[PDB]
Amino acid sequence: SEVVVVAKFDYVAQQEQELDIKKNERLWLLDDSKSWWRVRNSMNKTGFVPSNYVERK
Amino acid sequence: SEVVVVAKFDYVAQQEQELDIKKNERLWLLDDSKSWWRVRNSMNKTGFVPSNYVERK
Repeated sequence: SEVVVVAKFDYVAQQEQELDIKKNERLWLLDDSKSWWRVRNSMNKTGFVPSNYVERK
Repeated sequence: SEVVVVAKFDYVAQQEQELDIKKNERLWLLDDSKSWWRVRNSMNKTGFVPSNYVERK
């Protein structure tokens, strides 16, 4: 992308869709305009949707 | 999960790790303290990391 971020802390991925990162590692942020929530639907699929497209019931 | 969220708008998934949602669809929010960013590392591996574990370089 056009946005580089730096890991503040290590992160151990907990799922296949997550990424292991080390403190001080530089990464591409794929679209700064997009924060995601991990959600599960009524057909038992888990994935990501933009946080601003959903709201807490 | 037990935290219910409701789609404010339709969202057509752009990637297989995202979900298609329709306005008014109800989902469960998993990791409800967690917002995610999609990042790509120096080995061109892509995945989600918690948005609070990275900052703008």
